[PDB]
Amino acid sequence: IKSALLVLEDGTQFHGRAIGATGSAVGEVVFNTSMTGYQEILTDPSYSRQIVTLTYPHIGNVGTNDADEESSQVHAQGLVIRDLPLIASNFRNTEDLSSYLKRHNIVAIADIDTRKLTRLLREKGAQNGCIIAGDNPDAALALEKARAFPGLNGMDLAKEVTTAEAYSWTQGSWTLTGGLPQAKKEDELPFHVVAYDFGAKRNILRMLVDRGCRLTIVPAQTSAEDVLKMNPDGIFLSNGPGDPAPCDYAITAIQKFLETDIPVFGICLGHQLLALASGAKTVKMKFGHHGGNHPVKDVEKNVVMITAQNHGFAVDEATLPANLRVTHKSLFDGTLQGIHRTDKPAFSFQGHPEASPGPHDAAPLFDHFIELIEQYRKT
Amino acid sequence: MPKRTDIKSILILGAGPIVIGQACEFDYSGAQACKALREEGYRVILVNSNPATIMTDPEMADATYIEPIHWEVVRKIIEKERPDAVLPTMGGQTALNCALELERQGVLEEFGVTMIGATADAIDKAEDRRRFDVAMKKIGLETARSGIAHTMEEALAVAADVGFPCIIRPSFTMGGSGGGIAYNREEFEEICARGLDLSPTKELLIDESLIGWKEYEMEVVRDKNDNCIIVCSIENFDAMGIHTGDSITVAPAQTLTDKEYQIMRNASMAVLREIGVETGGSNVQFAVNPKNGRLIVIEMNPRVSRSSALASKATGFPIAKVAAKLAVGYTLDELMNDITGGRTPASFEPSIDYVVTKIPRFNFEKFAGANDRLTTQMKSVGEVMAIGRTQQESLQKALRGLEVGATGFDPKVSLDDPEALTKIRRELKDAGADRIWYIADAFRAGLSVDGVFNLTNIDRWFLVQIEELVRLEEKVAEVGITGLNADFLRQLKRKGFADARLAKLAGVREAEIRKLRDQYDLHPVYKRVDTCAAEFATDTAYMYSTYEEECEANPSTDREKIMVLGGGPNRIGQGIEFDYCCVHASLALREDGYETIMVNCNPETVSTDYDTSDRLYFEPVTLEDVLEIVRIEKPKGVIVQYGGQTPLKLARALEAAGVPVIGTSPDAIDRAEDRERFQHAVERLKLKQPANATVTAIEMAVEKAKEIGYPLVVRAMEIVYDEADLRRYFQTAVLLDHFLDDAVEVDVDAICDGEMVLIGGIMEHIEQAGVHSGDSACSLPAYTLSQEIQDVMRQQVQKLAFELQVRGLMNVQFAVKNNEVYLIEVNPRAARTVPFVSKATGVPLAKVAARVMAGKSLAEQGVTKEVIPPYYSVKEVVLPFNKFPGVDPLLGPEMRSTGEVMGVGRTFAEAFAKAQLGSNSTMKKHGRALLSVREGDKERVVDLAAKLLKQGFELDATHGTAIVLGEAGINPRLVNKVHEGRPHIQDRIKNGEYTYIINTTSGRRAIEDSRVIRRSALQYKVHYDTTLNGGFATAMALNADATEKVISVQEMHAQIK
Ligand SMILES: Nc1ncnc2c1ncn2[C@@H]1O[C@H](COP(=O)(O)OP(=O)(O)O)[C@@H](O)[C@H]1O
Ligand SMILES: Nc1ncnc2c1ncn2[C@@H]1O[C@H](COP(=O)(O)OP(=O)(O)O)[C@@H](O)[C@H]1O
Ligand SMILES: NC(=O)CC[C@H](N)C(=O)O
Ligand SMILES: NC(=O)CC[C@H](N)C(=O)O
Ligand SMILES: CC[N+](CC)(CC)CC
Ligand SMILES: NCCC[C@H](N)C(=O)O
Ligand SMILES: [Cl-]
Ligand SMILES: [Cl-]
Ligand SMILES: [Cl-]
Ligand SMILES: [Cl-]
Ligand SMILES: [Cl-]
Ligand SMILES: [Cl-]
Ligand SMILES: [Cl-]
Ligand SMILES: [K+]
Ligand SMILES: [K+]
Ligand SMILES: [K+]
Ligand SMILES: [K+]
Ligand SMILES: [K+]
Ligand SMILES: [K+]
Ligand SMILES: [K+]
Ligand SMILES: [Mn+2]
Ligand SMILES: [Mn+2]
Ligand SMILES: [Mn+2]
Ligand SMILES: [Mn+2]
Repeated sequence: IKSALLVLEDGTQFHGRAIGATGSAVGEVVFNTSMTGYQEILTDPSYSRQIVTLTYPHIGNVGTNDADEESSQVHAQGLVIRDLPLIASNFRNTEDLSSYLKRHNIVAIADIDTRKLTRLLREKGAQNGCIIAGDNPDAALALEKARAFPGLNGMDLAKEVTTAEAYSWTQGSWTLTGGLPQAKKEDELPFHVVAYDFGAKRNILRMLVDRGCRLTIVPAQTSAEDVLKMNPDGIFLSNGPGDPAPCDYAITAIQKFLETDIPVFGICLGHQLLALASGAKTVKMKFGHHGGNHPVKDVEKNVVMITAQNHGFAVDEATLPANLRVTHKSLFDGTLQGIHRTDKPAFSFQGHPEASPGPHDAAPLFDHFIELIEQYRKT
Repeated sequence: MPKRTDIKSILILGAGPIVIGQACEFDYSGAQACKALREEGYRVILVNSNPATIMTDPEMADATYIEPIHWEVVRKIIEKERPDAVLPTMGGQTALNCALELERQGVLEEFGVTMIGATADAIDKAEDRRRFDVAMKKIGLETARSGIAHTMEEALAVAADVGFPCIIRPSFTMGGSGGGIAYNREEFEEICARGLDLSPTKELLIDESLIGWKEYEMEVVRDKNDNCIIVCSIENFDAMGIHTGDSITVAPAQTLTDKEYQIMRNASMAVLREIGVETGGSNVQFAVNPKNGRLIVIEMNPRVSRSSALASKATGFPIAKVAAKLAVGYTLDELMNDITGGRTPASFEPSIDYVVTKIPRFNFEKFAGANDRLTTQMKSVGEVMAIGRTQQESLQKALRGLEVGATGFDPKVSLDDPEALTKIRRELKDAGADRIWYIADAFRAGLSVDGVFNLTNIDRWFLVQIEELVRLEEKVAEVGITGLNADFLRQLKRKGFADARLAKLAGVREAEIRKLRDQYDLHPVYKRVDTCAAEFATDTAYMYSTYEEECEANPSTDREKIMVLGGGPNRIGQGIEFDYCCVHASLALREDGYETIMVNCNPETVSTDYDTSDRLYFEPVTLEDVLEIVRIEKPKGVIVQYGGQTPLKLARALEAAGVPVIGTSPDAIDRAEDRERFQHAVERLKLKQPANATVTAIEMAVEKAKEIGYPLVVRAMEIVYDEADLRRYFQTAVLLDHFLDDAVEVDVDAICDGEMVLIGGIMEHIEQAGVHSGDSACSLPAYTLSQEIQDVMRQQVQKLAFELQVRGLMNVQFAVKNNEVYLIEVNPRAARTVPFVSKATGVPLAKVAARVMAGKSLAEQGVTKEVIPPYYSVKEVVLPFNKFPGVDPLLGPEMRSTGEVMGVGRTFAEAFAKAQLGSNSTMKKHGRALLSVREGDKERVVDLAAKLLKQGFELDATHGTAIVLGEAGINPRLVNKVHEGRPHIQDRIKNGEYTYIINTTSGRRAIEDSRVIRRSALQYKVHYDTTLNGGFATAMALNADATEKVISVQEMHAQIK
């Protein structure tokens, strides 16, 4: 018997089986509707301090492999699923899910009513919780930890995941045929982009390289100054965990960049930041956007995209300065999804154009960024 | 973007009669397309020869045509109705093909009819195999190595390049029709010949084998604004090589990584774009090499399908509904998602928090000499679907809802059989309809997963789960009921284990296992389908059972509920006809204010559509499943009479367990159903019945037989001619009955409320008694029976209604011999002819009877008089012989038909002509007829030859038949039997000398020797009649013109006094 238990702040208990590391895990609980891509999800830094619940019952069907790691590690605090398959069945698999979780010392539970969990989260909203895996997990104690959890609202997690030192990235996208390409030389990549690491996913980088971009990944707290000193063709603001708001250092820099004519594009957190930096306000979502089937409309072109989401906070459009134009909107709830500055070469998108996992539908987003860059390199 | 102003009216092409590979899925879809366009203010016109459809119900469209699906016939509908547009994607292959004929024939131009949904060019790009493959080249997708062939010589060249085994697939066909896998030149030749001639464009695509690769399907939807969504992904359990329609399949895909999935998804979209589908749905098929993920595109179907219907059921997203709207200009963003109460658009990709499993239903036992191995040509007759929270649960539930008597992984082979492993091995290596079961048995016998993988090519992801269930079963047998502690029981229940399966393993009654669960507070909870994995609330009650924590049933307290039990998967003799009835009970009662609850698991029908009832429990129709629903709903009544055999067989047990079965009681039913009980009733009432007995031993037979007199009906029904003939049976081989030779069979459908009896319809079959009613063409009104004789029947039915205490529907079968009425059988429930009668008579018998069952008298309804329409209505069937070539295409006491058609005319001959053409008959009004009848028909055949000569037919005849003709002044050209010389009948058939054949036979021997005539006629598409009555009917039809006039159902109905 390998017991595990999950308790939410409200006392709701979920008894099941331990599939990961023995221990306890605490964080804000979320549900992701994605049918595939659990690994990518696990390793996405945006999940820092979050207990990820997956709605699709069978998780680990294809085991795991390195190409499917969206970062150096698993950032989810915990993992909650209904069923851990008896085996992984896929030619790309290098390690079954249990072993991999244990390997990354992640506390995980299976065998629980994940749909009950999902509906609770949807109706009452996000809730903090704790998982205890081990001999006789103490529910009172799980309740305690779940209650002690400080909450993600007002929490700057970007500074927590960011890179100590700045590095270069010159590797592109994986291919069935070739797999993950070798890192390119610098004289190959035409442009130079500076990407602020706020818990950046490998994919966005790769996708940037793909479009001729040589990258310089700088710590989250990098100053505009030392940035403007690199003669950046463009400036990128990565996705990342927690509240964007408490990120003063980012807002300041960004505001500085925006005094410039250098092009700026941000995704997810980056997007939020850019909005905050422009005088826009951010809000915490009841339950957030976590799935890979999110319809997003490009209001300009009147077209729809299926997109990958992963955000607990959003930009209040009713607080949008008049310099920020609404480019995209969620077809599910009406929430703001993309913005462009009427005065500067700055645009951002809430969803994940890089996907991984998910529909490739918002990839063309990168393109406008590149356009701007080429144009910047014009003048 | 919004609806189209240039289009006021729309013609929707129906699918026609139910056939293997093209079934009930088209009524579900067609019904949805009608519903959707009618909600939008569009004029709806549609054509469907199949009367047993909800889509042909009068109130569902403006102008409904139950006429043969022939271009010339449609043309008459166009002419008359003048449709602005035509939607050809809702009716299977039949609609695609008709649409293109009408194009080709210039009818679309003639009448300025616009083709919506899919264009003729898109359709062809997809259906023409050459074109599709070229299309792939264009978009950079890969296809297996293949070659086109328009001739047999072309075909062998291709076989030589790709090698054996090779796969053959004709252009313009689906469901694997005309195709197959060839392992040798012999099979190559037989299949290529069949495909060549069955293909509407006479072309075959021949491919290298990808047998064993994984098989996937995706359902795609696209709008005019180019928005594109994947509605559902499907992973086949059975690998490449077994048609998807004959395979077990699951949703969503399970073994693809996200990276692979996106490649697949993207490919899917590129396919649609390239083929040219911009306003509607399409299914894309692929093959994936498990070893390296190599993706190969297989085909694409530019219309709704059996997968789109399964996809809709699986996800809760109504594809057909949405596609209809999309054909009239709507876009996905503008349409609202039904099951999330419209708070979300249709522009999204569903997400499911459960596992959906489909298992095909077969009927091999009906076609004994047929090859029973699964291949690329579909052979299944229906399908079951189940929803579970895990694959295991999903799979066992589906097995128990299959209506094959399984309770899950029931063993097929005993552990102590020394050759057991050999049989198992054969069954795994070359799959039959029972493979699933053999898989568990291999594990019971010690075969490893790898061992099984190697033989079946079934992904180990699935195999391991089956192996696990086996080990669990092993444990239950070991510990018994004693070891079934609350914790273990819960575990087993959560794996799908049926109480019956557990009782069997543990050696106790199922009821004891059921009681045990109550003890431990172990009842399932119900979860809801919502298309979004609980992301959004739903106001819909579409549920499935599961062993989890929270329940979403939330049964109302407020109202009066009526539950309707469906029949599960379709099978021969258990068709869409019962489902129509079920639907009708629910629509009527709901309209009446009752809250209705449908219990069914067939994904192809309207009964399982969420709009059909207040509450839908998509579950196995079993005692266990139903009991759990009643437990929580506490309905006022439960209808057991409309779903066919399935529910019928549960009535006694339901009642026993305390269910409020309304309508005709389970004992009353059994009274009828019971041979003993019955034979008594018949006497009591002083009614005529064939002479019968119940023999145990042979020699008791001969005697009893000598006494009842031959011919005899031996209840696998055979007709034994003589004593010598009986042993013959006896050996090869109990109810014994005197066969009523040269008798007119009749079907009477009626309603009894305890107060009165309403005669629904009196139907005279064309084929005589001895040819199953289910396979007989029939007439309404009767075309030869005397008012007098019929009045007798009428009275005889009324007598039986009261006697058995019928409450609702009933059907009585008679035989009229020598102006004398005899009783064949009483079916105190809804019969398969109901929808036919309803359509012919405009009276909705299933609705009336439902009300009656619920408590509204006939009186009360204003339904008291029997309706004799002014016109003639004829029903004809479609037989699946072409799908099992090795079978003798001959009629008999056992039912084998899959579907039916309706013909309406001013004369019986007109109606019969319409039935005939609607049934896909190849009969012509010229040429040469072949007459080869038996003794008893020789005399009567004279008049038939006269008729034909009179219609301009030349005549050929076999020796004996020519003799008698000659003796009556008719000199046919003689033909040799095969043993007689050359050329013989077969050479002539093969050589196209005949346009029509009449071949009647008697005797096991005789039949066996004449087999070549019938197999030949079938193979060569020559219209043939195996009964003189059929002959006479066909002869009359010759004086009719099935294309002359058309009439709508509404028009039919108004014409009624
Ligand atoms: N190259 C192949 N090797 C093995 N099986 C194949 C191959 N191509 C197709 N099949 C099988 O043939 C079945 C029928 O082919 P398909 O193109 O779907 O025709 P249809 O339109 O009649 O349904 C598929 O469901 C699949 O299992
Ligand atoms: N005594 C009989 N004489 C002649 N034909 C019979 C007789 N009994 C049955 N048949 C034929 O067999 C068919 C099936 O008989 P029935 O008793 O109704 O079986 P089922 O249960 O399949 O309906 C009838 O529709 C009829 O054509
Ligand atoms: N199960 C129900 O009764 C549905 C309740 C509610 N609308 C929901 O979506 O949760
Ligand atoms: N009535 C029949 O069908 C005659 C038998 C058949 N022609 C034979 O070759 O034996
Ligand atoms: C599959 C249905 N048919 C081809 C479209 C053959 C029965 C109708 C003629
Ligand atoms: N109603 C049965 C189909 C008729 C077929 N032509 C036969 O006479 O055998
Ligand atoms: Cl739980
Ligand atoms: Cl036609
Ligand atoms: Cl076809
Ligand atoms: Cl390969
Ligand atoms: Cl066969
Ligand atoms: Cl135990
Ligand atoms: Cl019936
Ligand atoms: K549990
Ligand atoms: K038109
Ligand atoms: K096709
Ligand atoms: K090819
Ligand atoms: K298959
Ligand atoms: K298919
Ligand atoms: K008959
Ligand atoms: Mn097809
Ligand atoms: Mn197919
Ligand atoms: Mn019968
Ligand atoms: Mn019967």
